Amino acid sequence: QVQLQQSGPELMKPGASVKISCKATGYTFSTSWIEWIKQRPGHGLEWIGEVLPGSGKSNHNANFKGRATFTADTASNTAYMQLSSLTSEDSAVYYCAREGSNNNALAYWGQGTLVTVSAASTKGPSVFPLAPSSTAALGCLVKDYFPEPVTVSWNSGALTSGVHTFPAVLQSSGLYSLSSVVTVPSSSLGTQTYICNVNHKPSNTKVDKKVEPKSCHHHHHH
Amino acid sequence: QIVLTQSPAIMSASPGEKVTMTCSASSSVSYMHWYQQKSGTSPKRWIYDSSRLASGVPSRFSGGGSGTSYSLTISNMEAEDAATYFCQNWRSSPTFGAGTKLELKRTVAAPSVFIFPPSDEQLKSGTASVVCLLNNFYPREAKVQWKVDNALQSGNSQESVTEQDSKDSTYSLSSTLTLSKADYEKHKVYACEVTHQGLSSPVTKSFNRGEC
Repeated sequence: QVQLQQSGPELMKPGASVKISCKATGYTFSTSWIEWIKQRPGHGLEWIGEVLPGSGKSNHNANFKGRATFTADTASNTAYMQLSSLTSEDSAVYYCAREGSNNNALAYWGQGTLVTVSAASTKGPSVFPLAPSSTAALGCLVKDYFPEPVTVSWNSGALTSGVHTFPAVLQSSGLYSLSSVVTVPSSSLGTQTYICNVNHKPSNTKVDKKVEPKSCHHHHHH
Repeated sequence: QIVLTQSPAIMSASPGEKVTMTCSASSSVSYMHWYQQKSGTSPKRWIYDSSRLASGVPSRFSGGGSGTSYSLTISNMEAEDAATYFCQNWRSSPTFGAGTKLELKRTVAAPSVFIFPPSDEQLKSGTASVVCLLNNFYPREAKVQWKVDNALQSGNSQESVTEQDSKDSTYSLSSTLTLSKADYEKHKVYACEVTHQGLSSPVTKSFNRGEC
């Protein structure tokens, strides 16, 4: 099958330049153009440009005036995009896409790369539990992190029904916070183990947190 | 420039309902592509060359049009069709439409409310976080109020909401009240009060700082 694999998320200080990769497989790397598509909250999909790998040919979206330098490497099956000088207008998700078999439509899409442009420093998240009491509900609070994004899952992927991972919220502090919660029968909260897996690559953090019933020492039993 | 204009920017349909969005060019155009997007994932290409259904797309979908107006159409809306859909043509600039957020309307669901007191480990670091979950509800709008003892709280909480679930089509909301160790331990009762169309009577959830 056809696949495009993008580089991880990034933090760059304004006026520096990011170079982001797209690894193409399952097709003749030189038959198809590689298209680069931008997306900010609010502004939806805008086209940045394209490269036909190793024919020297590449097209700049007028808007960008030489800033979006589209290169490629035909025996690495990897196309690139460098963004020349950075403002926060660049803070977006960037995609690569390959056009169709016989048709000028973006038929295959990268997974996306979040670039954040800010002078602010990287911070890993503090992960705190959200402990059930009393269909019970539990989760984790992925607090005080920067930049976006973080991933969250449960039982290393094994648990997905009733999972709600919320949008991140920017805090007064200039740091982000989000919650992931899962609902589960409370007749399992004895020895059905629950762990939220929090990965935030910009700070190279990984946290595997057990959310436990904080059943205290004041009461009685169940 | 040829400018693509999409209508209606936001719309809602019940199951079985026939829906018809519209992408209009400020000039003439010979084809229209459509891509479907659900929050936080790559747009899937959906309908290409005006009418041709991309692999894997249900046949209840159909596209068409000509020259100055092209459209997207679902013969009978279904849960999994609720998404944002962008029209797109290469002679046009900007190249893409601004999209149409198609939502699925359905029978009302009252939110389950859960409250969470700050965790032990968090407290021993500086601040506090009391989280309130309004879970699995229809529609989006809900009122949440934080009641610390007597008082009501203003300018010290934040909200976040999921997109429409694919299964049931319900939302889910979370409120975080942030108040330091000091002011956390300077108080006793922590309440979360919830209003909703499905809620005939408000729902309150609470706990006392040192209690079980």
